[PDB]
Amino acid sequence: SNPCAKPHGKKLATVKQIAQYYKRKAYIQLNERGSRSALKGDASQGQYDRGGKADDFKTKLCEINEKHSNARSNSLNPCNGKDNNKVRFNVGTPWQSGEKIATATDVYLPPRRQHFCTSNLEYLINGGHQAILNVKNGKINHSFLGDVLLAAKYQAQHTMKDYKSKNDKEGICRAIRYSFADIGDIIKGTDLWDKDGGEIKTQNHLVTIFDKIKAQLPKDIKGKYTGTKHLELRKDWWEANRDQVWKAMQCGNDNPCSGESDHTPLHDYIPQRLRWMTEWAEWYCKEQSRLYDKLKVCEESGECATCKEACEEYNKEIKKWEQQWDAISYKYLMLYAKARITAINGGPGYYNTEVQEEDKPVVDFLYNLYLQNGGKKGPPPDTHRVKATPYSTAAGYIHQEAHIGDCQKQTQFCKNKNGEADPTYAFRDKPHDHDTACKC
Amino acid sequence: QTSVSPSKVILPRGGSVLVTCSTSCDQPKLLGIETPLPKKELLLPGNNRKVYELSNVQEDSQPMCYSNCPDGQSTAKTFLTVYWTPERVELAPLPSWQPVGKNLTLRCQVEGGAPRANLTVVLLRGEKELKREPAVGEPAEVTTTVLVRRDHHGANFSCRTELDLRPQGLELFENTSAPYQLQTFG
Ligand SMILES: O=P(O)(O)O[C@H]1[C@@H](OP(=O)(O)O)[C@@H](OP(=O)(O)O)[C@@H](OP(=O)(O)O)[C@@H](OP(=O)(O)O)[C@H]1OP(=O)(O)O
Ligand SMILES: *[C@@H]1O[C@H](CO)[C@@H](O[C@@H]2O[C@H](CO)[C@@H](O)[C@H](O)[C@H]2NC(C)=O)[C@H](O)[C@H]1NC(C)=O
Ligand SMILES: *[C@@H]1O[C@H](CO)[C@@H](O)[C@H](O)[C@H]1NC(C)=O
Ligand SMILES: *[C@@H]1O[C@H](CO)[C@@H](O)[C@H](O)[C@H]1NC(C)=O
Repeated sequence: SNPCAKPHGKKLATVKQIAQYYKRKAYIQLNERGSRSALKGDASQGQYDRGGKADDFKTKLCEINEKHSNARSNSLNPCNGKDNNKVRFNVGTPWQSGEKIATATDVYLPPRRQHFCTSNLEYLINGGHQAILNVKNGKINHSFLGDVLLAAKYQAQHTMKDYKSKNDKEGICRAIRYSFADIGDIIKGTDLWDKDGGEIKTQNHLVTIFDKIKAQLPKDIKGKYTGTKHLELRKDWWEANRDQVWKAMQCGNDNPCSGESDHTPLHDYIPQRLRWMTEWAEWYCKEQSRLYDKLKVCEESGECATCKEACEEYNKEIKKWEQQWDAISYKYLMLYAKARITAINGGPGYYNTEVQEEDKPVVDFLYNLYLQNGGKKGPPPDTHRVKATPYSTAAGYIHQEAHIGDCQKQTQFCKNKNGEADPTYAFRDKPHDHDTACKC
Repeated sequence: QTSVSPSKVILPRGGSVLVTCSTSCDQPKLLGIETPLPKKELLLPGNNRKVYELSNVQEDSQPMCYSNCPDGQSTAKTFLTVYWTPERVELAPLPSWQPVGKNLTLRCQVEGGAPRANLTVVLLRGEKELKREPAVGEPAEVTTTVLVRRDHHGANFSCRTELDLRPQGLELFENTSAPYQLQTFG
């Protein structure tokens, strides 16, 4: 059972079950707008200024390279200049945050996301070069999918090449699923890392490219899309092309990754903030394990000096992560409260919650997560009066969805079992089995 | 000195709202909220910021965020605007059988419904509007005169209310009365 949830007998609804609810809503929308045939691209029907043969996308998709692109030649390949020092999958890599990273508050950037193979997408429009915009009529969509498939293939292959322990087949797939979803948010325009200049340019190009895609849509289809940034169009483009993008990410893998729904992941239906929060807990547990392993020298005052420095190194480093976890917890707490209040008020149409534009799908996801876990919907009885949960906290969410297997002894993400902290607390000053050991 | 988010709220009655009282000071002596509404304070690390969940909002309230600061005591207000559909939408009892040529008065009484500036009352013969006026007074009375004709035999007359909350991004809340089926003779 959940060690961070108050005693409950409610019928549990997992995040994946909500992601499937959003998967169903995504294809219902695309089919009702009848834009699938017009939005689904065929990269073999595109034009590629870098030299690559278009047909390769049909005949030998896993053989495509930097030549099968419309990116400026200075962008040598999608992974060019990304993670030179190779820190991405290093156990203790710090997660950057603040106003310099995201508009949305209390966002922690995954190093895997920081060093992402999207260089081709960044250099599609750069200093005069705009090959993607100069392609023959009716090929912009097809040529765009080519660069998206190339960025996806290179991102997955970069992961297979530099992942910590190649034998961890599940770990590689976990990162490939996160990368797939992150590609989706970049394409959809919902990516949180919006303060980075290169990422700003990538998004500016995506709008310019979608200005042309929309212009080449049929009269009846074109009218169903409104918005300067083409957010609804980009949402439907992703739904129409995400299956191809996923298959491109299996290229060169001796151990291909499974898709839990229709042979594709559900992750790209979970909002980015929640996904990144899950990844944070998983990569903290790796660091907690590394720091716990340094206390092996403390097998026993005296000659326990090597233990005293190991106990304090554990303390100073764990508290560095706890500060990030607190900001993550207190933001999630606010967002869940907003979602629960929306449900108490009767959901959308009955109540418009005050929240950052970036957190609207997060409040919406947690709203359905609340309702499906036993939460009471509908407006209060006084609205239409006639005359005569385990996911309530970020700690509870983590124990339900995140891989915490790497955390040694200190595993509980909440200070208290349901509501001085517990000895099994993840962010404790020292491990509970090393209490007498650290006090030599 | 004292700030409040949101500054203006539109919510259904009996509903809840999340209010954040904040101050310009770092370490204030006093920080709270004056309201007779049931409140649950959400525990946060901030000592100059306090989050409150206000429940059972039955009527228009002005919860006052207060803060005693070294520079001086300051107050901030949020404007809660409550909404609810009419409690009673009904046409005045009228006998079904009416003779051809009669000057028939249809009276509809509308009990409640707020905000009144967004509530309008409609009198219809089937789906055709006869009289549409904004709901004024308690109870709001809408009247129309129909000259009874042979053609209206079997026709259904109804009273409808429209609480249009779409300008502030909500739904248009519709309500219909019990229909009156006219039966003609002569
Ligand atoms: O075509 P409209 O410009 O809408 O004219 C209407 C129409 O009747 P006519 O088609 O005979 O002109 C109405 O009747 P309906 O089409 O809605 O059935 C109405 O009658 P109501 O009393 O049913 O609202 C009324 O006709 P009347 O004088 O018979 O009441 C009036 O036509 P007038 O210009 O002749 O007044
Ligand atoms: C009730 O009706 C009034 C009038 O239509 C609405 O007021 C408008 O609201 C929009 C958005 O807030 C403003 O941009 C307009 O300037 C307002 N017009 C006037 C004349 O005041 C009001 O929002 C409606 N109430 C609700 C709850 O939707
Ligand atoms: C008004 O409409 C709502 C929603 O359809 C309904 O719940 C309520 O009972 C209705 N009230 C009256 C007075 O008809
Ligand atoms: C009036 O309503 C009744 C049902 O209450 C229906 O049988 C009848 O057809 C309606 N009259 C007209 C003119 O549609």
